[PDB]
Amino acid sequence: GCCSHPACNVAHPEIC
Amino acid sequence: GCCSHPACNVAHPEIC
Amino acid sequence: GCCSHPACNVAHPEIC
Amino acid sequence: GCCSHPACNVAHPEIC
Amino acid sequence: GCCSHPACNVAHPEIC
Amino acid sequence: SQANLMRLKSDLFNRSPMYPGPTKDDPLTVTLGFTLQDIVKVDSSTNEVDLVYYEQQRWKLNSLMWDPNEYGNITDFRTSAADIWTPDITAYSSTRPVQVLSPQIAVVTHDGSVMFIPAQRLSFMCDPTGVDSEEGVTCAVKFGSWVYSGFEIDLKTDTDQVDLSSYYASSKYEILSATQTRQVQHYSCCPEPYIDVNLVVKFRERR
Amino acid sequence: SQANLMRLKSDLFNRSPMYPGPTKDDPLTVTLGFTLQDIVKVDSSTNEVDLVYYEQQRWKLNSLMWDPNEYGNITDFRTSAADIWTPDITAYSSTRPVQVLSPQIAVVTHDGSVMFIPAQRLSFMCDPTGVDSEEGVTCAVKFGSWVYSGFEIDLKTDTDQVDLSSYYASSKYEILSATQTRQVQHYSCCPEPYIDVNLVVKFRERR
Amino acid sequence: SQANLMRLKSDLFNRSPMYPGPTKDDPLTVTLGFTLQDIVKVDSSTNEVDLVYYEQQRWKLNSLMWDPNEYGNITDFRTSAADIWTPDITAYSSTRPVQVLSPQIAVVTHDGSVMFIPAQRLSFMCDPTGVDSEEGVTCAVKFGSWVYSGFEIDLKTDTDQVDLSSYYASSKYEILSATQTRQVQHYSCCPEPYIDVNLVVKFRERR
Amino acid sequence: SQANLMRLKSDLFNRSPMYPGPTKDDPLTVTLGFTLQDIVKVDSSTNEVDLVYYEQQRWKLNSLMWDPNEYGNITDFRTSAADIWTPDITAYSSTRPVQVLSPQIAVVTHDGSVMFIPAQRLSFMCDPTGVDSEEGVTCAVKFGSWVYSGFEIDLKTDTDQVDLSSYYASSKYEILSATQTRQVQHYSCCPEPYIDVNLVVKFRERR
Amino acid sequence: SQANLMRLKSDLFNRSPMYPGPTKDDPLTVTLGFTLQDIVKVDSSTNEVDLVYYEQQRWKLNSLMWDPNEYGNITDFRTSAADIWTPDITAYSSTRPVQVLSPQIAVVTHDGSVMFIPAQRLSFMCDPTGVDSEEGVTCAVKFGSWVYSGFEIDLKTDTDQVDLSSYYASSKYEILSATQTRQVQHYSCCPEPYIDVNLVVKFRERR
Repeated sequence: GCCSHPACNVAHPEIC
Repeated sequence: GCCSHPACNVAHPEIC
Repeated sequence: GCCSHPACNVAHPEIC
Repeated sequence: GCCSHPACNVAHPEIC
Repeated sequence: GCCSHPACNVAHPEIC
Repeated sequence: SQANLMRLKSDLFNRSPMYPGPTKDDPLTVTLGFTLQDIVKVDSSTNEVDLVYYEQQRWKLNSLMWDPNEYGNITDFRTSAADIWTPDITAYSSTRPVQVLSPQIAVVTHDGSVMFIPAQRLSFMCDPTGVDSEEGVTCAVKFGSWVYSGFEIDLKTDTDQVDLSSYYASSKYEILSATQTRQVQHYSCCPEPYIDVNLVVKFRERR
Repeated sequence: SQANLMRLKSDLFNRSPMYPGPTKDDPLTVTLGFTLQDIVKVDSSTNEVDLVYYEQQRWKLNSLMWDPNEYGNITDFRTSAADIWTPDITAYSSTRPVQVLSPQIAVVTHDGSVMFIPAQRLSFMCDPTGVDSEEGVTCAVKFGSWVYSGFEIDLKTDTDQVDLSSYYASSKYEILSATQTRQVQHYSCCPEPYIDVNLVVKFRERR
Repeated sequence: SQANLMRLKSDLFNRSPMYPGPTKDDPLTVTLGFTLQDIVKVDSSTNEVDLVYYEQQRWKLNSLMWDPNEYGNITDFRTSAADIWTPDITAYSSTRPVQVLSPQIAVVTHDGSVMFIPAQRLSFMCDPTGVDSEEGVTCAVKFGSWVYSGFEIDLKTDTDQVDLSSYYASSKYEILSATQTRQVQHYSCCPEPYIDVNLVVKFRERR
Repeated sequence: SQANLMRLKSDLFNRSPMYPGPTKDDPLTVTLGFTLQDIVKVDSSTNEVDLVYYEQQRWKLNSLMWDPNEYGNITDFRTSAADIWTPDITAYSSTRPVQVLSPQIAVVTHDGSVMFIPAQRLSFMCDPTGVDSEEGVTCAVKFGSWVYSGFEIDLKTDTDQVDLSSYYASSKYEILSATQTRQVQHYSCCPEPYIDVNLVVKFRERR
Repeated sequence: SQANLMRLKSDLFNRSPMYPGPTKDDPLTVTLGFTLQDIVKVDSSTNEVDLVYYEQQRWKLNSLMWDPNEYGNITDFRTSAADIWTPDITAYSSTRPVQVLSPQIAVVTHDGSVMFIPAQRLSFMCDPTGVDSEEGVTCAVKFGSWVYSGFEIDLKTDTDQVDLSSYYASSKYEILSATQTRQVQHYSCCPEPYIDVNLVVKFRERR
């Protein structure tokens, strides 16, 4: 559920 | 007349 | 129409 | 009665 | 207490 | 290749003065045009109407010219409108400062012409009584230079009719007519002409 | 050409530091004059009313002058108001900060005189109770300098009738009277005068 | 060491001026993904609705690549979006200037990627009469770049479904559909395409 | 003449690093006084009340002194408030950012004292229940420095009476009292005092 | 002697390029704290609640370390928060850009720790149905960094009891519980922890 988070998203391009 | 028009006023100090 | 699209408008002064 | 008016309020610290 | 006055909060990290 | 643009922008905006405006001896033609998107709000109680539109402006300056093969065959570029002089065409009957709704980027082409179409929201004087009918209401806004007469800025327009091809087909109003007409007036005292563009729209509520 | 204009603007502003305002050694005369376009809104619940007007302002500095025969026969030019000293005339009973509705551009003519007419919207304190009738209400706003006394900035008006030749026809109020009268004033303590132009408007709803 | 990061940042932004923007002999493509968070308010008397959302933007520049084994083995870093060029992706049917409700900090990785999730509140044009039902309303906003034809900036949506795994639980509107479709159109006059992501939201009053 | 004013303004501001704020070793006294003009709004649905007032501040910096005959017998001058340090005197119980209603200009005099009285509009916390009774209500708002204790910035009043000699006649609220009271607090933890001026006004609805 | 501070200040701000944020080779613990002041507005139309509060921030950088015996035995100073790096801690469900109600000035002390407590007005998402009940209603808003994860910014509270000692006595609302809860959370894909303070308020209309 990481792409719902502004800071997990911006650090993980491959998932999000 | 002229004094109610902004460009005409700043251009005519003698009238306005 | 093209000229209601802001990016086409700027690129085509002959049309818009 | 000056201090009610800004230009004199700053002109006259002794009074205001 | 002192940690709700803003100028006391910043001056006392050991408390606030 | 890509460095030529970076050099060109530096040649025109750092190593050259900014244009000081037109003079009587070197006047300037400015082209105005409107694209209406929505009549957003209509205040029965203060006589303000709110429009959302694109506002096209175009002018052409010799100081902005360049020869494309001295700059890698570049014919035009996009730059922020802050980097350049712009005309003072303003609404003579606004009641609030206009709000910008888009970037303000202009396209400069090598012959010296500039195109610029920001998205704006205007609030101006207009009595709307009679809009709940089928006769509707006019408002007018005159647009002209704030400081230059017609001997220094010639306000033209390519068309008398404001592009509605992108008006909001599901608005609380739609448009019965929409005109942008150049007008010249003189004054008894004075030789120089004064141009505005009268923007006029009749519209009624959706019945 | 416009190259001459660019050089004149450079000589005035670039190597000469800006006017630090008037002193009483070297005082200044500043003429005011309003051009009222609309009374946009009254709030019977807060006792404020909103005017859209034009503030014309004139003054003259020996530092903004030049000899035209040395700058290509240039009588005058137009420049951003930010490039010059502008006086601090202020509404003393404003309620919300004043909103600018026009560009702020001034005309400097070669004898050092300056004119400058921004469009503004002003909210000030006024009892509208009694704007449901005919004899109507009147209320007033004093404009004047914020840090300068009559020994520094001498305020003044040419006419004392507000220009109404462009008031909005379909405005929800309409004016009966509208005057801009200079007022001098002293304080028990203090020798220097204290000037203000008093703007007063009798108005009422349309019929 | 904390200082390799500093030197790397210094060598990139006190390197040369910014990327002058995409051209055609150097185009670039941009991905968007909205994650929607709240339909906060509707307005039936103006046909405006406000939503708050994350807007995801990603692109790639060669002006920004670096070799990690030169900078203390640094893969990526965070910087203020003011330090780099950003694309002009804007809503075409907005009603008011967009408000940003978060910082604007990008993550730039060593091969040159930028990722960027600002939180925004936006008001756009929408006919809500019909949300007190079980079907609700669709509303549409097209997002595209403001001066770059689909030639120079190719848009692109990773998934076609906006993220709602963070939408407000107790919002007064539940959301039914919410698509992110990529639309291309040409014009009778002209060769190049014009791209835009059309976000369409189906929603109803919560019952 | 203006020569000397220009050279003195250029003999205090460039050639001197701007002042870094007061410290425990070099403390600073700030005399503060209020001049109240309206109670524009009241809001019993949220208990904001809006005031319009003049906030007079005065302090004394030695980095601002000069010898009057070393500069043409110049006793004092006016300057934009951005050119000088100003104290962080602020309202402890505001509910909106303060709006500034006037210019922000200060007078600096040859001994080195600034005086600076800007006009503001403040939304702060107050329960108005009782405005219409014949007792009115009593609101208070505290004013102090935000980062400086009584050991760096001492607060002072030249009177406990708020200058009402300019309260708007036709206001919708009559003022019964208007107090401005220096108050010194200590805390269990800490030796240094914390100062503020309590601005409490009792007021009534117009009858 | 006041030059000792004027001098020390320049020695960390002008001299060295500022701190590019927490790496993960050099992480950073940031401590958060709230002084809740007033629940100002509640909106059932739209599910938005407005708080006014003080946000306490604290962190420690080696970059701002210094020893007092080189700088006049001085141990701490105040500067504009613009002069230093600041954490990007953000409300995750805000519906407006927050507004600042105070100066933004930080106190950095010689071990390189800085404290920073600005006053703010926040609008965020909450269903307030039942604030007339004495179960009241309950809102929560979560605060965390926007671009930094658990390995770059660790987020602490000195306590989970929100300070109410300055909560407005005569508010339109009672506070029944007000806590600030540190919460950590891991994801499916990912090693990083993502931390946030949960600010949870039970409140009701005043009995």
